[PDB]
Amino acid sequence: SLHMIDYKEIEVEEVVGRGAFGVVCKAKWRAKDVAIKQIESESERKAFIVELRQLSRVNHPNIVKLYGACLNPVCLVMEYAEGGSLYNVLHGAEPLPYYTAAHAMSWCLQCSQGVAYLHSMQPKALIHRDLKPPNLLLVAGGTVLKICDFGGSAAWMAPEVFEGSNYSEKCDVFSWGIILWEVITRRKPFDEIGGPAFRIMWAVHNGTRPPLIKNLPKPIESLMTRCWSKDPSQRPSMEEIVKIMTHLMRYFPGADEPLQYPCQHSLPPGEDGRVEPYVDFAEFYRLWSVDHG
Ligand SMILES: CCN1CCN(Cc2ccc(NC(=O)c3ccc(C)c(Oc4ccnc5[nH]ccc45)c3)cc2C(F)(F)F)CC1
Repeated sequence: SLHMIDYKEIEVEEVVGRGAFGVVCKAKWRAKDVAIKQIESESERKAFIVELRQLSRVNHPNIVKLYGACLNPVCLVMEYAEGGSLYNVLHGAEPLPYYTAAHAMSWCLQCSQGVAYLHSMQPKALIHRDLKPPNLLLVAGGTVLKICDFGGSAAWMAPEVFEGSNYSEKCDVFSWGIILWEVITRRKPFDEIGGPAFRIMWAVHNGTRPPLIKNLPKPIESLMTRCWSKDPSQRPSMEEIVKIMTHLMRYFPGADEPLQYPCQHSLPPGEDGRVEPYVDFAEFYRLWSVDHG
């Protein structure tokens, strides 16, 4: 499973942040870039063991990779993802990068691929339960996406979850839908509602959904809204999402192009309950017409 590491071989460089527990630092080990998560209190010891067990089973290109661990002190050593979070790319600090409809779709494809892996694990499936752009890392010039979990999430939370229902892996599907909307519009979902989280939960529980997107292709709108549905059983599985997104990528070439051009990005307030997309689908419609007569 894992490869044990001695803590003296870890050159700790800089602290990245603190999630639910522990602390994440950038570091170097045997002359490779690594991100480490180290324990801080004895209180956290069991939480690490759980996470260490989960990560030792997981091996997928679109999920963060576990190199090894030391047990004194207990510390997880990951392959360092360099490009920062998807949240940062979408909404982070000046200057923001330009990205295409192809990047958007490729990000969401890569996310469905990683979640479908987690949902398919044997003997028991892993559910993410906290899918959102701050938990989605980008690498290789912003072209490759890695799922992770640092441990408010209300804007991406399936209604059955925050209402204390016996939820399933379908909750991840709901989140994926919200993220799809988000990367396409480059807007924060339910940003106008605001206040505390329960105001968003109230809205979504009552059926509120992100506003519809102008000129959005019907095959994409159809997928997106199925994922949003109140009844979990009417949401597609991740495997179906992977399949559909894989087929759709045929009409979205260029996703291997690195993010490099800066972007002065105005957010024109979309009134009348319908917003404009950030990305441009003109090339999709053209490529689609060519194929369909
Ligand atoms: C029901 C609870 N769920 C159960 C299953 N859990 C899965 C689960 C659980 C734990 C994790 N662990 C981490 O991300 C995780 C663990 C350790 C570190 C250092 C970390 O941060 C990085 C790793 C690599 N490069 C980086 N660059 C900057 C920071 C960084 C992330 C990752 C997952 C994932 F979803 F990715 F598979 C998610 C929660």
